[PDB]
Amino acid sequence: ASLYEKLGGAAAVDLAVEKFYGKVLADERVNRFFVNTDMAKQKQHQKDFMTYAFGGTDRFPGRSMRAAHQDLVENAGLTDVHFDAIAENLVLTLQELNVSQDLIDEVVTIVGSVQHRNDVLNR
Ligand code: HEB
Repeated sequence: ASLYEKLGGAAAVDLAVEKFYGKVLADERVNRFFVNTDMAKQKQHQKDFMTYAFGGTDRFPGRSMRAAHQDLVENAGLTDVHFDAIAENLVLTLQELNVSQDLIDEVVTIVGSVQHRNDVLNR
């Protein structure tokens, strides 16, 4: 049930991620947050993020997730419209790989979790 088991190829991950990353770069809006973090650790984010999309609940007992994201709401004025932004980009990513909509619809559900979202706003 590992990521590799889903794609069945390592490189597939390099490109899959590279595609998203390249897109996240164009959006200088969300980049405002990646100002403190370096470009090195940044990529790692798009990796663990693009993973949780496929329901990679391997290990995510929150707790730290909140605090980690909390440091943001402290300095950066994070909001909801922000989550919908990065979330959309992902949708356009799967559209480039020529993937049916029905399949892309389920993906939205996974990330459409109310909890994960509530964690961002920290409440
Ligand atoms: C929603 C799918 C989502 C998840 C699951 C997620 C997960 C992480 C994890 C595991 C880290 C690493 C924490 C650590 O290693 O200590 C992480 C770091 C950061 N994240 Fe996110 N994140 C999710 C969603 C978002 C959204 C939306 C963000 C805002 C654009 C966002 C930001 C960040 C940032 C800035 C970091 C780096 C924190 C740091 O330690 O420097 N994440 N995220």
